[PDB]
Amino acid sequence: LVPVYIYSPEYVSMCDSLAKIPKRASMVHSLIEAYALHKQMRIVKPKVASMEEMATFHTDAYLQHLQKVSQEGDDDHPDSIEYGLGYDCPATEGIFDYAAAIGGATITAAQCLIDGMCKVAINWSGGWHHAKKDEASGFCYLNDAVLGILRLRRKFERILYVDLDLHHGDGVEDAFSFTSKVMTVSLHKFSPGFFPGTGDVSDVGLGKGRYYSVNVPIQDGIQDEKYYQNCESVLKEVYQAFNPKAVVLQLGADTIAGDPMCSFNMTPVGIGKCLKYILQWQLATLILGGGGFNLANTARCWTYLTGVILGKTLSSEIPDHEFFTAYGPDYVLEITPSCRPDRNEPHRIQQILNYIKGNLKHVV
Amino acid sequence: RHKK
Ligand SMILES: *Nc1ccc2c(C)cc(=O)oc2c1
Ligand SMILES: [K+]
Ligand SMILES: [K+]
Ligand SMILES: [Zn+2]
Repeated sequence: LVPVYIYSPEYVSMCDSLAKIPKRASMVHSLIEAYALHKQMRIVKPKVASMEEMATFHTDAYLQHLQKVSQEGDDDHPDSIEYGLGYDCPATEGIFDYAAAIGGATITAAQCLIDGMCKVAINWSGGWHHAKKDEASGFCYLNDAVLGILRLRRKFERILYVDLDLHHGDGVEDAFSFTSKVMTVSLHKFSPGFFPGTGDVSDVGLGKGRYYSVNVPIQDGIQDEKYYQNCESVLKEVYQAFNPKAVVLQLGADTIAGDPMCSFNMTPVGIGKCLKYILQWQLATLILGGGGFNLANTARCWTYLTGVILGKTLSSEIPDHEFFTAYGPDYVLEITPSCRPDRNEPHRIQQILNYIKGNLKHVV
Repeated sequence: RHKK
C-alpha cells in the first residue's frame, strides 16, 4: 500500500541533460530526499524502454531517425523538420537514450500498478504529453504517457487520463482520439498563438472515441479556488459517466505562479486539492510530471504533491540540501500567487462546464 | 505548428 517512487542516480543524471530543463530532475529528487519522503516510499529502479516497447505507439521510421541523429548529434538533418526536431526539440547528443529511459520509467511504474505492488506509482521526470507517433513536439521526444497507458491496458479495461499541465495534452488525446477504452481530460490555457493551439471545448474525439475526449479551455490568471472548483465539477461528471479502473495523472508545474511563462497563477495547494480528489477514488494511479520552468518552484510543487500522496504535512521551511541556495530569498515551501487579474469570467466557466456535461451524456 |  506504500507508493512506488521511480528513481535511480543514473536515471536522474539522464533527465538532467534536457536542454529545456537542465538539472531539474536533481532538484526535484534532492528536495524530496531532503524532506526524507523517499524513506516512506518503495524506490524502484526503472528499466530502459526497448525498441519494441517504444514501437507500441511510435512509428519505426521516427524511432530510427531519432536514434540516428542522436548518435551523431546531427542537428542539421534534412528530415528533422518534418519529424518535429528543431528549436523546441533539438537533436541533442544521446537524445534517443534519454527518451528511451523516460519511456521505460513510466512503463515500469505502470507495471508496478499492474502487479498490484502499489496503488500509486510516481515518475516526476515523465509526462511528456506533446509527442506524436511520428513527430517530436513541445520538448517531448517520446510520449511516455501514452506508453504507460498502453501498458496499463493489459490489466485495466478503462483508463482515465487527467492532464493538469499548462499546455493542452494534444499528443495523448490524438493517440486515443478514436477509442472509448481511454478517456482524456485536459485542463489548459487556450488562447490563439499559445502552444499547441488546440484543445477547445468543442474537441471531443473522433469515430468510436467521440465524446471520450474532454477539454477545459482556461484563460490567464486563474488561481487555486476557481481552478479546483472547475476541476472538481468536471472530474465528478467524468468519473460518473466513464467509470475508470485506472488513472494516469499529468501534473506539469508550469501552471504555478513564478513560472517564466507567467500564464496561470496557481500554487501547489490548488493542484494538491485536485490530486486529493483523484486519490479519493482509490484507483491504480500513475503520477507524472511534465512542464515547469521555474526549477525551484517545480521542485517545491512536486515535493509538496509527494507529501500529499503520502498524507504528510511538510515543514514550511526548506531543509538544507544541495540546492538550498536556489530557494531564496524566502527559503520556504509555500508559493505566493502574483498580483495580476484572473481573465476567466465566471459565466464562461459555467458555460464550458455545461457544454462538457452535455457531451458526457453520450458516454454510456 | 506552434512554438512552445
Ligand atoms: N517554446 C519555447 C518558448 C520559450 C523558449 C525559451 C525562452 C528558450 C528556449 O530555449 O526554448 C523555448 C521554447
Ligand atoms: K493540460
Ligand atoms: K479517447
Ligand atoms: Zn506545459
